[PDB]
Amino acid sequence: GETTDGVYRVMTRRLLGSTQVGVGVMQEGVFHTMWHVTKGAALRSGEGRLDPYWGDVKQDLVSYCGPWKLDAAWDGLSEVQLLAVPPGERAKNIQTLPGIFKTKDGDIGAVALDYPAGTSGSPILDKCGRVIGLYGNGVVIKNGSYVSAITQGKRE
Amino acid sequence: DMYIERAGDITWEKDAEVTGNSPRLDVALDESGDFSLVE
Ligand SMILES: COc1ccnc(N2CCNCC2)n1
Repeated sequence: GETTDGVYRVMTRRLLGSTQVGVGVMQEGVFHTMWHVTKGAALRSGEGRLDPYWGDVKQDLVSYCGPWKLDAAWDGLSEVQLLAVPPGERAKNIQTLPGIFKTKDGDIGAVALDYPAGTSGSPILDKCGRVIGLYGNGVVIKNGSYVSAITQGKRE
Repeated sequence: DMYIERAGDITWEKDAEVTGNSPRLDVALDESGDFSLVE
């Protein structure tokens, strides 16, 4: 099927019509998305089949066809771009300066942008166009606004 | 069954729309991968 590098929608025909359940990144022949989007299930790309290769429910990440390839990191200082892919709408870059998720295990960047749940898995980019993480696992704050972690995996 | 559809190239775009704030939040991550606000 299609193995070209880029951002992809993750769709299903189980519900009414065609429904977008999430988004992902194809890089070096590996498809990268969030675990909650596919629940680890196989994917189709035209007539080709993508099988899960690695996954972790706690990190909320999964890779298909090979190990996780994304290893760029937020520098903790510069603005970033969310390459948002909303259901039924065109891909759109949104620039923001990340906030911080402070945890008992260390600090993580966070992007304060609100999109429908089917936008989960949209990539977050640095100034060179490198994917520093995926958008779509976070919290709802005091004012009802969504704040997502910049979720990144480990490249072996 | 689930399928994928290409939606674009991954590039930084000059003159993108700039929005969103930068909050500092104390959070916890459970065994199920769910974040929660700690106060
Ligand atoms: C795109 O990532 C996600 C993942 C889960 N919930 C959400 N919401 C929370 C409530 N609806 C708007 C945004 N976004």
